[PDB]
Amino acid sequence: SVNTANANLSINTSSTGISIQSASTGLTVTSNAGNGQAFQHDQPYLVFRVFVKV
Amino acid sequence: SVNTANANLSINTSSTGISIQSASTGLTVTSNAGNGQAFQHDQPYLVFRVFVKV
Repeated sequence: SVNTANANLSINTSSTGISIQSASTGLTVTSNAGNGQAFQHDQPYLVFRVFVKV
Repeated sequence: SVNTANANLSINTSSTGISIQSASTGLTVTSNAGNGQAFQHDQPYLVFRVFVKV
């Protein structure tokens, strides 16, 4: 009878060569930035008085 | 006695089944864009002469 035995085997390392495709963040628009509140402006003025003739 | 020998062995290729987890681009705000200064504006404008009665 041929007695049982096992071949002495060992594997060596290798690099999978994995690769990554190109993707996108998917961002389509930034958030808003602005209130648009009422803004005060006055032209160069001088104050007078007005009298109606009677 | 049986003379030594080596088994006929071959390793088949296999994909590693790698998956890429989710991530964010990491940025939160853009850069300052506007430039603040004053510009000139005047309403519809006509000149007169002012005489004070003395």
